[PDB]
Amino acid sequence: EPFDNSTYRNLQHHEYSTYTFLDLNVELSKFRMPQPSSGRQSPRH
Amino acid sequence: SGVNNTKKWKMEFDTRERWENPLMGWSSTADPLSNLVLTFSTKEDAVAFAEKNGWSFDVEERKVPKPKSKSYGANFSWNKRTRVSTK
Repeated sequence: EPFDNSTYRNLQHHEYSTYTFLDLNVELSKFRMPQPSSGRQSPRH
Repeated sequence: SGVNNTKKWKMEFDTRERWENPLMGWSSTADPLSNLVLTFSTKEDAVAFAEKNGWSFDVEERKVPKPKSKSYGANFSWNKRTRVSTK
């Protein structure tokens, strides 16, 4: 209950693996939407 | 990329024999009217000069660049092939 005005809780960022970015980006991939289509699959096609 | 050299009508004559002299292999020639080029504002003046002088003349029309539609927005696109890949 007592709000501690002199503490830090952004500590989970300490124990982050070198892949942590993509480690949860891959999980976040599920909660997405179809990307809009530009027609040709490449700008060179 | 400079342009102000194709804004005049120049007349020049057929090239003739160019042999090498025995001494240093120079470029001795015989026709005096070889390094002779005449300028004219419009081709009508040039052709009038040619006929009145009496030289058999040949005519080539003034080729000019076609104006092409150019836009920087073509360097990028959503679907067009014209999108660039590097700047």
